[PDB]
Amino acid sequence: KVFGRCELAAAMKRHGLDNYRGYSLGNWVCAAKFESNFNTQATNRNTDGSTDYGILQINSRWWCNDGRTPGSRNLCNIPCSALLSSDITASVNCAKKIVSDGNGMNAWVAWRNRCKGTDVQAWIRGCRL
Ligand SMILES: [Cl-]
Ligand SMILES: [Cl-]
Ligand SMILES: [Cl-]
Ligand SMILES: [Cl-]
Ligand code: NA
Ligand SMILES: [Pt+2]
Repeated sequence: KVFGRCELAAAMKRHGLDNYRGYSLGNWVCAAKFESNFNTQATNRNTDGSTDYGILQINSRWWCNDGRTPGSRNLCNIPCSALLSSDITASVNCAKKIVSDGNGMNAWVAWRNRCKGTDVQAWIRGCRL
């Protein structure tokens, strides 16, 4: 599923991401934009052989099991394929764990490079939330 910008903000709100660990909804929308372009099916291989999965590009190196990332952890206790569902619950639950782990949203390289410090409110501008 390819979300619309306000559709995704509403889904993230509904699953309690809005202001989670102090990050406004627009941070999370912006991160999704630049990670996945709002596409729940997005997958990208990393140079280290890990893969990033879903709307938030959660990495098999630490967070989900894909059975092909040697030496990796599965700290969200889920198959990476659960992170590609049209329903964002699993991605949200896992993102909550990631963002709680000490480095906040900087874990998302696209957030750090393209969202951090910008007018992230623009991302939920005009949305009926
Ligand atoms: Cl915001
Ligand atoms: Cl593995
Ligand atoms: Cl959803
Ligand atoms: Cl923080
Ligand atoms: Na893994
Ligand atoms: Pt939820």
